[PDB]
Amino acid sequence: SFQHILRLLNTNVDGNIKIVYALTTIKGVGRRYSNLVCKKADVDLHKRAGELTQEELERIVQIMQNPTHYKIPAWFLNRQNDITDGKDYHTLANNVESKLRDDLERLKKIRAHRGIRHFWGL
Amino acid sequence: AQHAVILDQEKYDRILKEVPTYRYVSVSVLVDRLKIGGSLARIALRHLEKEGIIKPISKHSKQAIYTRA
Amino acid sequence: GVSVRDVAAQDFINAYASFLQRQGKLEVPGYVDIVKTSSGNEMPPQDAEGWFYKRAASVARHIYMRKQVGVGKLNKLYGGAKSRGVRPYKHIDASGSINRKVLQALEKIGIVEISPKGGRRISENGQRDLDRIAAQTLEED
Amino acid sequence: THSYRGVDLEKLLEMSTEDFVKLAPARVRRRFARGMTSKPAGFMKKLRAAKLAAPEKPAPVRTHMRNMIIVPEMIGSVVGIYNGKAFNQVEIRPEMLGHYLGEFSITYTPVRHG
RNA sequence: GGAGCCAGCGAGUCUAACCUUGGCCGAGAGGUCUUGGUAAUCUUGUGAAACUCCGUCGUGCUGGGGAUAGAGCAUUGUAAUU
Repeated sequence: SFQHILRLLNTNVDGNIKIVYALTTIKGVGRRYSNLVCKKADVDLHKRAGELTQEELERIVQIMQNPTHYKIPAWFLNRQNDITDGKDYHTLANNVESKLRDDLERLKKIRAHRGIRHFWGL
Repeated sequence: AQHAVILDQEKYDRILKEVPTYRYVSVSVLVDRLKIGGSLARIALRHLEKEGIIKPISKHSKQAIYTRA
Repeated sequence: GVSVRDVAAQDFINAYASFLQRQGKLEVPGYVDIVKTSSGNEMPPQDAEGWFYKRAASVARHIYMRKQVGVGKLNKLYGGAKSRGVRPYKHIDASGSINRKVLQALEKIGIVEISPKGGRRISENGQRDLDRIAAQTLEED
Repeated sequence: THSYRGVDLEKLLEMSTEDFVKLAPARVRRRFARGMTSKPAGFMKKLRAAKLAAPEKPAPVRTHMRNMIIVPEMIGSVVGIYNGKAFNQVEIRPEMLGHYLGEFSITYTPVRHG
Protein backbone atom coordinates (compact mmCIF):
# COMPACT_ATOMS: atom_id res chain seq x y z
CA SER A 1 0.00 0.00 0.00
CA PHE A 2 2.29 2.75 1.27
CA GLN A 3 4.78 3.97 -1.33
CA HIS A 4 8.04 5.49 -0.13
CA ILE A 5 8.67 7.51 -3.31
CA LEU A 6 6.43 9.06 -5.93
CA ARG A 7 7.01 11.07 -9.09
CA LEU A 8 4.93 13.86 -10.59
CA LEU A 9 5.69 16.85 -12.82
CA ASN A 10 9.04 15.12 -13.42
CA THR A 11 9.99 15.63 -9.76
CA ASN A 12 10.49 13.08 -7.01
CA VAL A 13 8.48 13.43 -3.80
CA ASP A 14 8.97 11.20 -0.76
CA GLY A 15 6.01 9.74 1.09
CA ASN A 16 7.32 10.21 4.63
CA ILE A 17 6.37 13.91 4.76
CA LYS A 18 3.11 15.75 5.36
CA ILE A 19 1.35 16.23 2.04
CA VAL A 20 1.22 20.04 2.21
CA TYR A 21 4.95 20.28 2.84
CA ALA A 22 6.00 17.42 0.55
CA LEU A 23 4.58 19.20 -2.50
CA THR A 24 6.79 22.26 -2.01
CA THR A 25 9.67 20.39 -3.66
CA ILE A 26 8.15 21.43 -6.99
CA LYS A 27 9.49 24.72 -8.31
CA GLY A 28 6.78 27.35 -8.04
CA VAL A 29 4.83 25.56 -5.29
CA GLY A 30 5.33 27.50 -2.07
CA ARG A 31 3.86 26.78 1.34
CA ARG A 32 0.82 29.00 0.83
CA TYR A 33 0.15 27.83 -2.71
CA SER A 34 0.47 24.23 -1.53
CA ASN A 35 -1.87 24.80 1.40
CA LEU A 36 -4.69 26.35 -0.63
CA VAL A 37 -4.54 23.73 -3.39
CA CYS A 38 -4.96 20.91 -0.88
CA LYS A 39 -8.03 22.58 0.62
CA LYS A 40 -9.65 23.02 -2.80
CA ALA A 41 -8.89 19.36 -3.55
CA ASP A 42 -10.55 18.55 -0.16
CA VAL A 43 -7.79 16.05 0.65
CA ASP A 44 -7.08 15.38 4.34
CA LEU A 45 -4.26 17.80 5.12
CA HIS A 46 -3.08 15.65 8.03
CA LYS A 47 -2.32 12.61 5.85
CA ARG A 48 1.24 11.82 4.88
CA ALA A 49 1.93 11.92 1.16
CA GLY A 50 2.55 8.19 0.76
CA GLU A 51 -1.01 7.44 1.87
CA LEU A 52 -2.80 9.12 -1.04
CA THR A 53 -4.37 7.14 -3.87
CA GLN A 54 -3.71 7.80 -7.55
CA GLU A 55 -7.03 9.54 -8.14
CA GLU A 56 -6.12 11.88 -5.29
CA LEU A 57 -2.76 12.85 -6.76
CA GLU A 58 -4.61 13.61 -9.91
CA ARG A 59 -7.14 16.37 -9.29
CA ILE A 60 -4.34 17.94 -7.25
CA VAL A 61 -2.18 18.19 -10.36
CA GLN A 62 -5.31 19.05 -12.31
CA ILE A 63 -5.81 22.09 -10.07
CA MET A 64 -2.22 23.31 -9.72
CA GLN A 65 -2.01 23.97 -13.47
CA ASN A 66 -5.50 25.45 -13.91
CA PRO A 67 -6.00 27.55 -10.78
CA THR A 68 -8.34 30.13 -12.29
CA HIS A 69 -10.94 27.44 -13.07
CA TYR A 70 -11.47 26.89 -9.33
CA LYS A 71 -11.69 30.63 -8.50
CA ILE A 72 -8.37 30.99 -6.78
CA PRO A 73 -8.36 34.78 -6.59
CA ALA A 74 -5.71 35.52 -9.27
CA TRP A 75 -3.91 37.89 -6.90
CA PHE A 76 -2.52 34.59 -5.56
CA LEU A 77 -0.64 33.88 -8.82
CA ASN A 78 2.99 34.58 -9.71
CA ARG A 79 2.52 35.61 -13.39
CA GLN A 80 -0.24 38.20 -13.38
CA ASN A 81 -0.97 40.20 -16.53
CA ASP A 82 1.56 38.58 -18.83
CA ILE A 83 3.64 40.83 -21.05
CA THR A 84 2.75 39.20 -24.37
CA ASP A 85 -0.91 38.39 -23.64
CA GLY A 86 -2.84 39.72 -20.69
CA LYS A 87 -3.51 36.27 -19.25
CA ASP A 88 -2.66 35.24 -15.69
CA TYR A 89 -0.39 32.24 -15.29
CA HIS A 90 1.28 30.19 -12.61
CA THR A 91 4.65 28.81 -13.67
CA LEU A 92 5.62 25.30 -12.59
CA ALA A 93 8.62 22.97 -12.65
CA ASN A 94 11.06 23.36 -15.54
CA ASN A 95 8.88 26.13 -16.93
CA VAL A 96 10.42 28.24 -14.18
CA GLU A 97 13.90 29.28 -15.33
CA SER A 98 12.51 29.35 -18.84
CA LYS A 99 10.53 32.54 -18.41
CA LEU A 100 13.40 33.55 -16.25
CA ARG A 101 16.35 33.46 -18.64
CA ASP A 102 13.89 34.88 -21.14
CA ASP A 103 12.90 38.27 -19.77
CA LEU A 104 16.61 38.77 -19.08
CA GLU A 105 17.40 38.08 -22.73
CA ARG A 106 14.44 40.22 -23.80
CA LEU A 107 16.03 43.15 -21.96
CA LYS A 108 19.42 42.39 -23.53
CA LYS A 109 17.93 42.52 -27.03
CA ILE A 110 16.54 46.01 -26.37
CA ARG A 111 19.81 47.37 -24.91
CA ALA A 112 18.22 48.21 -21.56
CA HIS A 113 20.46 49.05 -18.60
CA ARG A 114 19.24 46.16 -16.46
CA GLY A 115 20.01 43.69 -19.22
CA ILE A 116 23.39 45.22 -19.99
CA ARG A 117 24.53 45.28 -16.37
CA HIS A 118 23.40 41.70 -15.81
CA PHE A 119 25.32 40.16 -18.71
CA TRP A 120 28.32 42.45 -18.22
CA GLY A 121 28.74 41.07 -14.72
CA LEU A 122 28.87 37.70 -16.43
CA ALA B 1 18.12 4.92 9.39
CA GLN B 2 14.89 6.83 9.97
CA HIS B 3 12.15 6.78 12.58
CA ALA B 4 8.83 5.26 11.55
CA VAL B 5 5.95 7.65 10.89
CA ILE B 6 3.22 5.12 10.06
CA LEU B 7 2.27 2.31 12.41
CA ASP B 8 2.88 -1.25 11.24
CA GLN B 9 1.08 -4.10 12.98
CA GLU B 10 4.37 -5.43 14.39
CA LYS B 11 5.18 -2.25 16.30
CA TYR B 12 1.58 -1.89 17.47
CA ASP B 13 1.88 -5.33 19.05
CA ARG B 14 5.30 -4.33 20.39
CA ILE B 15 4.01 -1.13 22.03
CA LEU B 16 1.22 -2.83 23.99
CA LYS B 17 3.55 -5.34 25.64
CA GLU B 18 6.60 -3.13 26.23
CA VAL B 19 5.17 0.12 27.62
CA PRO B 20 3.81 -1.35 30.91
CA THR B 21 7.42 -2.27 31.78
CA TYR B 22 8.71 1.29 32.20
CA ARG B 23 8.76 3.31 35.41
CA TYR B 24 8.56 6.61 33.53
CA VAL B 25 7.31 7.30 30.01
CA SER B 26 7.29 10.48 27.93
CA VAL B 27 7.52 11.56 24.30
CA SER B 28 11.30 11.42 24.60
CA VAL B 29 11.27 7.88 26.00
CA LEU B 30 9.13 6.37 23.26
CA VAL B 31 11.26 8.02 20.58
CA ASP B 32 14.43 6.75 22.25
CA ARG B 33 14.01 3.07 23.08
CA LEU B 34 11.24 2.50 20.62
CA LYS B 35 11.89 3.96 17.20
CA ILE B 36 8.68 5.82 16.31
CA GLY B 37 8.78 9.48 15.36
CA GLY B 38 7.65 12.21 17.69
CA SER B 39 4.34 12.65 15.90
CA LEU B 40 3.41 9.06 16.73
CA ALA B 41 4.44 9.36 20.37
CA ARG B 42 2.01 12.21 21.00
CA ILE B 43 -0.77 10.06 19.56
CA ALA B 44 0.25 6.90 21.44
CA LEU B 45 0.19 8.53 24.88
CA ARG B 46 -3.33 9.91 24.48
CA HIS B 47 -4.50 6.48 23.32
CA LEU B 48 -2.76 4.50 26.06
CA GLU B 49 -3.96 6.88 28.78
CA LYS B 50 -7.55 6.72 27.54
CA GLU B 51 -7.24 2.93 27.50
CA GLY B 52 -6.08 3.02 31.13
CA ILE B 53 -2.67 1.39 30.74
CA ILE B 54 -0.63 4.36 32.02
CA LYS B 55 -1.29 6.78 34.86
CA PRO B 56 -0.99 10.57 34.44
CA ILE B 57 0.55 12.77 37.08
CA SER B 58 0.98 16.02 35.15
CA LYS B 59 0.30 17.34 31.65
CA HIS B 60 1.70 20.51 30.10
CA SER B 61 1.84 20.14 26.28
CA LYS B 62 5.56 20.99 26.41
CA GLN B 63 6.10 18.24 28.98
CA ALA B 64 4.18 15.11 29.91
CA ILE B 65 4.78 12.64 32.73
CA TYR B 66 3.16 9.20 33.01
CA THR B 67 3.90 6.31 35.35
CA ARG B 68 3.75 2.53 35.40
CA ALA B 69 0.37 2.23 37.09
CA GLY C 1 -26.22 33.81 40.60
CA VAL C 2 -23.37 33.67 38.09
CA SER C 3 -21.66 36.17 35.80
CA VAL C 4 -19.24 35.82 32.91
CA ARG C 5 -16.61 37.22 35.27
CA ASP C 6 -16.85 34.02 37.33
CA VAL C 7 -15.44 31.71 34.64
CA ALA C 8 -11.95 31.15 33.28
CA ALA C 9 -11.24 32.80 29.95
CA GLN C 10 -10.11 29.93 27.74
CA ASP C 11 -12.94 27.82 29.09
CA PHE C 12 -15.89 30.11 28.52
CA ILE C 13 -14.63 30.82 24.99
CA ASN C 14 -14.31 27.16 24.02
CA ALA C 15 -17.78 26.38 25.36
CA TYR C 16 -19.49 29.31 23.68
CA ALA C 17 -17.75 28.79 20.34
CA SER C 18 -18.92 25.18 20.30
CA PHE C 19 -22.48 26.23 21.10
CA LEU C 20 -22.53 29.06 18.59
CA GLN C 21 -21.39 26.77 15.77
CA ARG C 22 -24.17 24.24 16.40
CA GLN C 23 -26.91 26.86 16.11
CA GLY C 24 -25.72 27.60 12.58
CA LYS C 25 -27.21 31.10 12.40
CA LEU C 26 -23.81 32.83 12.45
CA GLU C 27 -23.11 33.88 8.85
CA VAL C 28 -19.55 33.22 7.60
CA PRO C 29 -17.88 35.47 4.98
CA GLY C 30 -17.14 32.69 2.50
CA TYR C 31 -13.63 33.88 1.68
CA VAL C 32 -12.58 31.97 4.79
CA ASP C 33 -9.54 29.64 4.36
CA ILE C 34 -7.69 32.05 2.06
CA VAL C 35 -7.14 34.92 4.48
CA LYS C 36 -4.20 35.23 6.89
CA THR C 37 -6.12 37.44 9.40
CA SER C 38 -3.03 39.62 9.69
CA SER C 39 -0.44 41.19 7.45
CA GLY C 40 2.04 40.24 10.17
CA ASN C 41 1.17 36.56 10.05
CA GLU C 42 2.70 33.76 8.05
CA MET C 43 0.36 30.91 7.03
CA PRO C 44 -3.41 31.07 7.53
CA PRO C 45 -5.26 29.88 10.65
CA GLN C 46 -4.45 26.27 11.39
CA ASP C 47 -7.96 25.18 12.47
CA ALA C 48 -9.49 25.54 9.02
CA GLU C 49 -13.19 25.23 9.85
CA GLY C 50 -13.57 26.42 13.42
CA TRP C 51 -11.49 29.56 13.65
CA PHE C 52 -14.21 32.01 12.64
CA TYR C 53 -16.51 30.84 15.43
CA LYS C 54 -13.70 31.07 17.98
CA ARG C 55 -13.13 34.74 17.17
CA ALA C 56 -16.84 35.53 17.21
CA ALA C 57 -17.01 34.22 20.78
CA SER C 58 -13.93 36.15 21.89
CA VAL C 59 -15.25 39.46 20.56
CA ALA C 60 -18.58 39.00 22.35
CA ARG C 61 -16.90 38.45 25.72
CA HIS C 62 -14.48 41.34 25.25
CA ILE C 63 -17.35 43.75 24.60
CA TYR C 64 -19.40 42.44 27.52
CA MET C 65 -16.68 43.41 29.99
CA ARG C 66 -16.27 46.92 28.57
CA LYS C 67 -18.21 50.10 28.02
CA GLN C 68 -18.06 50.11 24.21
CA VAL C 69 -15.56 49.25 21.49
CA GLY C 70 -14.99 49.92 17.81
CA VAL C 71 -13.27 48.16 14.93
CA GLY C 72 -10.03 50.11 15.22
CA LYS C 73 -9.37 49.06 18.81
CA LEU C 74 -9.94 45.42 17.89
CA ASN C 75 -7.25 45.65 15.21
CA LYS C 76 -4.81 46.90 17.83
CA LEU C 77 -5.87 44.19 20.28
CA TYR C 78 -5.22 41.30 17.89
CA GLY C 79 -2.08 42.76 16.31
CA GLY C 80 1.38 41.27 16.73
CA ALA C 81 5.06 41.41 15.85
CA LYS C 82 6.12 41.14 12.20
CA SER C 83 9.57 39.78 11.43
CA ARG C 84 10.57 42.36 8.76
CA GLY C 85 13.31 40.01 7.58
CA VAL C 86 16.79 41.15 8.56
CA ARG C 87 15.53 44.31 10.26
CA PRO C 88 14.27 44.31 13.87
CA TYR C 89 10.69 43.39 14.80
CA LYS C 90 7.83 45.86 15.04
CA HIS C 91 4.18 45.94 16.11
CA ILE C 92 1.57 45.63 13.34
CA ASP C 93 -2.24 45.74 13.38
CA ALA C 94 -4.50 42.85 12.34
CA SER C 95 -6.85 42.71 9.36
CA GLY C 96 -9.77 45.11 9.49
CA SER C 97 -11.97 43.20 7.06
CA ILE C 98 -12.30 40.15 9.31
CA ASN C 99 -13.25 42.05 12.44
CA ARG C 100 -15.79 44.27 10.70
CA LYS C 101 -17.78 41.31 9.41
CA VAL C 102 -17.63 39.64 12.83
CA LEU C 103 -19.36 42.61 14.44
CA GLN C 104 -21.94 42.78 11.65
CA ALA C 105 -22.71 39.08 12.04
CA LEU C 106 -23.17 39.22 15.82
CA GLU C 107 -25.48 42.18 15.39
CA LYS C 108 -27.86 40.19 13.18
CA ILE C 109 -28.37 37.55 15.87
CA GLY C 110 -28.95 40.40 18.29
CA ILE C 111 -26.13 39.97 20.80
CA VAL C 112 -24.70 43.44 20.13
CA GLU C 113 -26.04 46.85 19.15
CA ILE C 114 -24.73 50.24 18.06
CA SER C 115 -24.07 52.59 20.96
CA PRO C 116 -24.36 56.34 21.17
CA LYS C 117 -20.87 57.82 21.41
CA GLY C 118 -20.01 55.37 18.63
CA GLY C 119 -18.94 51.76 18.56
CA ARG C 120 -20.87 48.75 19.76
CA ARG C 121 -22.33 47.85 23.15
CA ILE C 122 -23.80 44.68 24.60
CA SER C 123 -27.51 44.07 24.13
CA GLU C 124 -29.70 42.92 27.00
CA ASN C 125 -30.27 39.74 25.02
CA GLY C 126 -26.50 39.40 24.80
CA GLN C 127 -26.29 39.59 28.58
CA ARG C 128 -29.00 36.97 28.97
CA ASP C 129 -27.38 34.60 26.47
CA LEU C 130 -23.82 34.78 27.79
CA ASP C 131 -24.94 34.46 31.41
CA ARG C 132 -26.70 31.20 30.59
CA ILE C 133 -23.61 29.59 29.05
CA ALA C 134 -21.55 30.72 32.04
CA ALA C 135 -23.84 28.84 34.42
CA GLN C 136 -23.62 25.66 32.34
CA THR C 137 -19.82 25.81 32.23
CA LEU C 138 -19.45 25.85 36.02
CA GLU C 139 -22.21 23.28 36.50
CA GLU C 140 -20.38 20.84 34.24
CA ASP C 141 -17.61 20.68 36.86
CA THR D 1 3.92 39.56 -35.14
CA HIS D 2 4.72 41.64 -32.08
CA SER D 3 1.91 42.14 -29.58
CA TYR D 4 1.74 44.26 -26.44
CA ARG D 5 -0.15 42.60 -23.57
CA GLY D 6 -2.58 40.98 -26.00
CA VAL D 7 -3.10 43.87 -28.44
CA ASP D 8 -1.67 43.42 -31.92
CA LEU D 9 0.77 45.93 -33.38
CA GLU D 10 -1.49 46.84 -36.30
CA LYS D 11 -4.11 48.08 -33.83
CA LEU D 12 -1.41 50.04 -32.06
CA LEU D 13 -0.19 53.14 -33.95
CA GLU D 14 -3.86 53.86 -34.50
CA MET D 15 -4.26 53.79 -30.71
CA SER D 16 -4.32 57.09 -28.83
CA THR D 17 -2.16 57.72 -25.78
CA GLU D 18 -5.06 57.76 -23.32
CA ASP D 19 -6.15 54.35 -24.55
CA PHE D 20 -2.62 53.01 -24.19
CA VAL D 21 -2.28 53.89 -20.50
CA LYS D 22 -5.22 51.62 -19.67
CA LEU D 23 -2.97 48.65 -20.44
CA ALA D 24 0.12 49.97 -18.66
CA PRO D 25 1.36 48.96 -15.19
CA ALA D 26 0.74 50.95 -12.04
CA ARG D 27 3.66 53.37 -12.24
CA VAL D 28 2.63 54.60 -15.69
CA ARG D 29 -1.03 54.92 -14.74
CA ARG D 30 -0.16 57.05 -11.71
CA ARG D 31 2.20 59.26 -13.72
CA PHE D 32 -0.50 60.26 -16.21
CA ALA D 33 -3.29 60.41 -13.64
CA ARG D 34 -1.18 62.81 -11.59
CA GLY D 35 -0.93 64.92 -14.75
CA MET D 36 2.07 64.80 -17.04
CA THR D 37 3.75 68.17 -17.40
CA SER D 38 3.65 70.42 -20.46
CA LYS D 39 7.28 69.65 -21.36
CA PRO D 40 6.62 66.45 -23.38
CA ALA D 41 4.27 68.39 -25.67
CA GLY D 42 7.02 70.66 -26.97
CA PHE D 43 9.24 67.66 -27.63
CA MET D 44 6.46 65.73 -29.38
CA LYS D 45 5.69 68.71 -31.62
CA LYS D 46 9.29 68.88 -32.83
CA LEU D 47 9.47 65.09 -33.15
CA ARG D 48 6.33 64.97 -35.29
CA ALA D 49 7.63 67.47 -37.86
CA ALA D 50 10.92 65.63 -38.36
CA LYS D 51 8.99 62.46 -39.18
CA LEU D 52 6.48 64.19 -41.46
CA ALA D 53 9.16 65.93 -43.53
CA ALA D 54 11.41 62.87 -43.54
CA PRO D 55 12.78 61.91 -46.98
CA GLU D 56 12.25 58.19 -46.38
CA LYS D 57 14.71 57.92 -41.43
CA PRO D 58 13.76 61.22 -39.76
CA ALA D 59 17.35 61.79 -38.44
CA PRO D 60 18.02 62.49 -34.76
CA VAL D 61 16.20 64.85 -32.47
CA ARG D 62 18.05 65.20 -29.17
CA THR D 63 16.78 65.96 -25.67
CA HIS D 64 17.57 66.05 -21.96
CA MET D 65 14.16 64.55 -21.05
CA ARG D 66 15.41 61.36 -19.39
CA ASN D 67 12.20 60.98 -17.34
CA MET D 68 9.88 60.61 -20.36
CA ILE D 69 7.72 57.53 -21.01
CA ILE D 70 7.93 55.86 -24.42
CA VAL D 71 4.48 55.95 -26.02
CA PRO D 72 3.37 54.38 -29.34
CA GLU D 73 3.13 57.73 -31.15
CA MET D 74 6.94 57.90 -31.26
CA ILE D 75 7.72 54.41 -32.61
CA GLY D 76 10.30 54.54 -35.40
CA SER D 77 11.75 57.94 -34.53
CA VAL D 78 15.48 58.43 -33.94
CA VAL D 79 16.40 60.19 -30.69
CA GLY D 80 19.65 61.34 -29.12
CA ILE D 81 19.48 60.93 -25.35
CA TYR D 82 21.78 63.03 -23.18
CA ASN D 83 24.04 61.37 -20.62
CA GLY D 84 25.03 64.34 -18.51
CA LYS D 85 28.05 64.54 -20.82
CA ALA D 86 27.43 63.10 -24.31
CA PHE D 87 24.50 62.07 -26.51
CA ASN D 88 23.63 58.44 -27.22
CA GLN D 89 21.49 57.78 -30.30
CA VAL D 90 18.70 55.18 -30.24
CA GLU D 91 15.84 54.21 -32.57
CA ILE D 92 12.43 53.49 -31.03
CA ARG D 93 11.62 49.85 -31.74
CA PRO D 94 8.18 48.54 -30.66
CA GLU D 95 9.82 46.36 -28.00
CA MET D 96 10.69 49.52 -26.03
CA LEU D 97 7.12 50.49 -25.07
CA GLY D 98 6.52 51.61 -21.50
CA HIS D 99 10.16 52.08 -20.51
CA TYR D 100 11.77 55.38 -19.58
CA LEU D 101 14.15 57.01 -22.05
CA GLY D 102 16.81 57.09 -19.34
CA GLU D 103 17.20 53.32 -19.42
CA PHE D 104 19.06 53.45 -22.75
CA SER D 105 21.95 55.77 -21.84
CA ILE D 106 24.37 54.79 -19.08
CA THR D 107 25.54 57.61 -16.82
CA TYR D 108 28.68 55.84 -15.57
CA THR D 109 31.54 53.72 -16.83
CA PRO D 110 32.10 50.11 -15.74
CA VAL D 111 34.93 49.74 -13.24
CA ARG D 112 37.56 47.12 -13.99
CA HIS D 113 40.47 47.38 -11.50
CA GLY D 114 42.52 46.42 -14.55
C1' G E 1 -1.47 28.68 14.74
C1' G E 2 -5.49 30.00 18.22
C1' A E 3 -6.67 32.16 23.01
C1' G E 4 -5.13 35.26 27.52
C1' C E 5 -3.60 40.21 28.44
C1' C E 6 -0.25 44.47 31.41
C1' A E 7 3.48 50.36 31.14
C1' G E 8 6.38 55.00 31.48
C1' C E 9 8.83 59.33 29.34
C1' G E 10 6.94 62.41 24.88
C1' A E 11 4.29 65.18 20.77
C1' G E 12 0.16 67.45 18.33
C1' U E 13 -4.04 72.65 13.67
C1' C E 14 -7.05 78.75 12.45
C1' U E 15 -0.55 81.07 10.06
C1' A E 16 -4.30 77.18 8.91
C1' A E 17 -4.54 71.48 7.80
C1' C E 18 -1.17 68.66 12.86
C1' C E 19 -2.39 64.20 16.23
C1' U E 20 -6.79 61.32 14.76
C1' U E 21 -11.70 58.34 17.50
C1' G E 22 -16.30 56.36 15.05
C1' G E 23 -19.25 54.44 10.34
C1' C E 24 -18.56 52.21 5.29
C1' C E 25 -15.31 49.63 1.08
C1' G E 26 -10.87 46.31 0.25
C1' A E 27 -6.95 39.85 1.02
C1' G E 28 -3.51 43.50 2.16
C1' A E 29 -0.96 48.03 1.74
C1' G E 30 -4.76 51.61 1.42
C1' G E 31 -9.28 54.53 0.35
C1' U E 32 -13.80 57.39 1.79
C1' C E 33 -17.73 60.34 5.03
C1' U E 34 -17.86 62.62 9.69
C1' U E 35 -15.66 64.03 14.85
C1' G E 36 -12.60 65.72 19.56
C1' G E 37 -8.30 68.59 20.88
C1' U E 38 -4.16 75.15 21.03
C1' A E 39 -4.54 69.92 25.46
C1' A E 40 -3.66 66.51 33.59
C1' U E 41 -9.69 67.59 29.68
C1' C E 42 -9.21 64.85 22.91
C1' U E 43 -5.80 60.86 19.98
C1' U E 44 -4.73 57.73 24.86
C1' G E 45 -6.28 52.95 29.64
C1' U E 46 -1.11 55.07 23.54
C1' G E 47 -5.26 47.02 25.11
C1' A E 48 3.55 47.75 23.29
C1' A E 49 6.86 43.33 22.89
C1' A E 50 9.06 39.75 25.41
C1' C E 51 5.56 36.81 28.42
C1' U E 52 1.33 32.93 29.99
C1' C E 53 -2.18 28.60 28.39
C1' C E 54 -3.86 24.87 24.50
C1' G E 55 -2.35 22.48 19.68
C1' U E 56 0.89 21.18 14.97
C1' C E 57 6.16 19.99 13.89
C1' G E 58 10.32 15.71 15.58
C1' U E 59 16.04 16.36 15.03
C1' G E 60 16.47 15.87 8.89
C1' C E 61 20.83 23.02 6.43
C1' U E 62 14.19 20.73 8.53
C1' G E 63 8.37 23.71 8.91
C1' G E 64 15.77 26.70 11.35
C1' G E 65 17.74 31.15 8.40
C1' G E 66 15.67 34.89 4.42
C1' A E 67 20.43 37.12 1.16
C1' U E 68 19.90 37.32 -4.33
C1' A E 69 15.99 37.48 -8.10
C1' G E 70 10.94 37.47 -11.29
C1' A E 71 5.71 39.23 -11.91
C1' G E 72 1.77 42.52 -10.10
C1' C E 73 -0.92 46.11 -6.86
C1' A E 74 -0.57 51.18 -3.89
C1' U E 75 1.43 55.76 -1.29
C1' U E 76 4.87 60.70 -0.98
C1' G E 77 6.86 64.11 -4.63
C1' U E 78 7.53 68.79 -10.04
C1' A E 79 10.20 63.97 -10.99
C1' A E 80 10.99 57.30 -8.28
C1' U E 81 15.08 54.71 -14.56
C1' U E 82 20.81 53.10 -11.58
